Amino acid sequence: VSALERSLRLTFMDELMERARNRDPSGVSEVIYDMIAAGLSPGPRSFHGLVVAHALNGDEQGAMHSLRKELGAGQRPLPETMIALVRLSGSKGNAQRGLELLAAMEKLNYDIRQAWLILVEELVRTNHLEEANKVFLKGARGGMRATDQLYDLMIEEDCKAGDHSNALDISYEMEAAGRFATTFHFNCLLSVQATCGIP
Amino acid sequence: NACARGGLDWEGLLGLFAEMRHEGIQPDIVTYNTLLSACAIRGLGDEAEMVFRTMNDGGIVPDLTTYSHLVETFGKLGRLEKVSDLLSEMASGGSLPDITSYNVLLEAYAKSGSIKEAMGVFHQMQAAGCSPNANTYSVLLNLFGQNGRYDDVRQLFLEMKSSNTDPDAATYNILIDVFGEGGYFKEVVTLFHDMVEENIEPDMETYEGIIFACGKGGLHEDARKILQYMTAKDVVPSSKAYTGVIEAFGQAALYEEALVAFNTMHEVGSNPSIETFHSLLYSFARGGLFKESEVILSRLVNSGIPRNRDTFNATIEAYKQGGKFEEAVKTYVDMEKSRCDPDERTLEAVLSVYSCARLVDECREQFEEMKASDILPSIMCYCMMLSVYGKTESWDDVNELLEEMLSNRVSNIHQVIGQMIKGNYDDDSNWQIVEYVLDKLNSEGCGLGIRFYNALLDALWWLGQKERAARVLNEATKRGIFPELFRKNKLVWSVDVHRMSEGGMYTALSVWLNDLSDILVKGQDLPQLAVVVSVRGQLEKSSAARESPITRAAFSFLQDHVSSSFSFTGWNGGRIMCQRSQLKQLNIVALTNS
Repeated sequence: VSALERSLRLTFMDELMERARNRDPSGVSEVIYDMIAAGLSPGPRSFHGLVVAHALNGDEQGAMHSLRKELGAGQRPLPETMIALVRLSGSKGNAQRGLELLAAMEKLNYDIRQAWLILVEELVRTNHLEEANKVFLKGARGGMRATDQLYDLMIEEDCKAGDHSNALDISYEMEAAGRFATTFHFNCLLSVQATCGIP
Repeated sequence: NACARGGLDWEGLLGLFAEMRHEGIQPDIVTYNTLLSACAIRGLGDEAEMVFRTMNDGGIVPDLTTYSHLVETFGKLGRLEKVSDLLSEMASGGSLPDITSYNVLLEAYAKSGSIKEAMGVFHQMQAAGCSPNANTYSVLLNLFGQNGRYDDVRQLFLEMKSSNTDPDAATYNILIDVFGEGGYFKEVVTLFHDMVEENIEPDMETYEGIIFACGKGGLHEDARKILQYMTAKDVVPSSKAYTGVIEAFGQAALYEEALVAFNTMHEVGSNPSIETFHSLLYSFARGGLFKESEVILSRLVNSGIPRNRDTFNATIEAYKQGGKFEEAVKTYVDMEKSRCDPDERTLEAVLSVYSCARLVDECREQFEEMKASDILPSIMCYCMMLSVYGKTESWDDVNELLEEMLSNRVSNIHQVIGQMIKGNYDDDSNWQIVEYVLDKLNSEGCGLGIRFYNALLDALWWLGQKERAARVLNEATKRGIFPELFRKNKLVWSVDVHRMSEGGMYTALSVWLNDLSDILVKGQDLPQLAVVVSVRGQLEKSSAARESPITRAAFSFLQDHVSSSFSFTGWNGGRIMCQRSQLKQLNIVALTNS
């Protein structure tokens, strides 16, 4: 890399990252074609700015299309780039797409534990508790150990919704991982058991 | 039906029916359906008239088969106008005919090509007081569309829209097809935009029709919105629908987005067809990406697809634009070994090879054989002859060929274009005729337009009409030709000449250089870079791109026009750049007609 190439990349990436943060996917596309005109090859961090710009404007189809451009260009997406797509999929309740992207991260040899945690909290936050349980159990049964805060979140939200079957499944997996249930978790299950008519 | 199939005479069936009526059992339309059927078989016009007249006196409502048999028996004798009289007679008899009868009568008239008769039938429908249905309108639009009356279909489409009759989807497919075949691609998208507001759900036929219009006309933005609309409605686009999107991107030299759509086809299971492997080959051929063309060729052999003639044409065109002259003629040499049948474009494909590498005697042998079979070679081959004669300064042959185009009593396009080359049509009022031809040619899409303008600018530049070539290029850009030619933002000032001929490239650089000095005179800021994109593909990441004929031609052209201000790039073989600091130390090119 020469000094001239480094100087141009800095000013090209200054403009690109200032439009991704501006929530302007169209402008981030113009700079990439400016890079192509100058002969610079867009790397993983240039397509990250394109994914993020679409993702920030709640655009799942454009962000997925941007990822296809990155893979089609032969570039390797950054672990943060996949996390932006996974978190976006959860915000729209698209658990199938979120699980497809997690499979890609494993294929790319990344560490999917952090991205799996993010996917579950997004589904819970956006009132997709049924989808969140399906994703959480697949990760928990697959061997991943969730965070203590997410364990307390899943048990409590299921018991507030009258879903004892999911809350008992998770608490069994929580102890198998190595986190023993406390009075708080038992009080969540009891809140539903006390209304079943069988003391 | 035993006797009718058995071959009994016509009077036997009529006489057999007379026995039905005398038996006291109430007859049925079925026998009169038969009574009109064998008349249609034997072409009896008067006999069918008395048969129909008997039922009108019989007080029974006719069905669709009565009218169909009447239409068939009269059109066989070419007396369909009598059917209207048969309808008019029953109009005064208190039995109002159904629209199904009138629609069938229009359909036969549409088959016979009768426009005035269809107009009279439509008026007779209106006076009957019955509201025409959607199938009626679809018949006239297809009938009027087949005869090239596009203004008439526009009026009739507006009429039914204002007749409180919400058009059906199949109406739009007819409208889409007639406007798409006529080159009204912006109208096709406008039709969809109207059609989505009227709360009408499109179908697979609608999506493929619009995308084909976008692909032919090179409207990639509209094509992308169609695909997103289909995905947003959980619709999996067909393999043909994607091929139209792939076509549109190649028209705009957006290879990255074209190969994404190609990649997405296998993702959705819409595997590419043979036509898809042609959209890529023609897209790559224009840019001279023979590395990507060989990938398709190496993929076609193992995919079970034999090499047709269209594949061979793209291979020659790709090698020619890529500067591989030796490999271009070898493909034409190897083409004849494998039999096949070279078409007119193949002769034009190999002619451009010899014209590009200044082969005057070889071009002569290629040209007169074009007319040796009475083919009347198109304007593109004529413009290539002016290049090879103008490159060698053979002013005798240039004037000889121009006089051939000046008369050209058969083809109007040659006469106007040949006249405008000499400068006869360079007046304000006399440039409208030239523009009239350009608009007529701006209907086969961007694919034919790029070939026409590349040859025309090559001829003008080598003939010394360099100021005329500047205005011809300015006419192409406003029509959408060469959409990638120029970029002017704060970062990059670029000119992309990888899809142009040598004469077109020189014209593009000349205009671009003159416009570059304009912003230097004033305080219009400055781009971080001024670049010339001569190679646009996988060849960039290699030393061969800097040895491409286009890259050498642009650099040689730039060397003796702005001194040593544009230098190569150390990171890309197909770029010729100028830093912002060097832009400060910079008409630059003289544009005159010989």
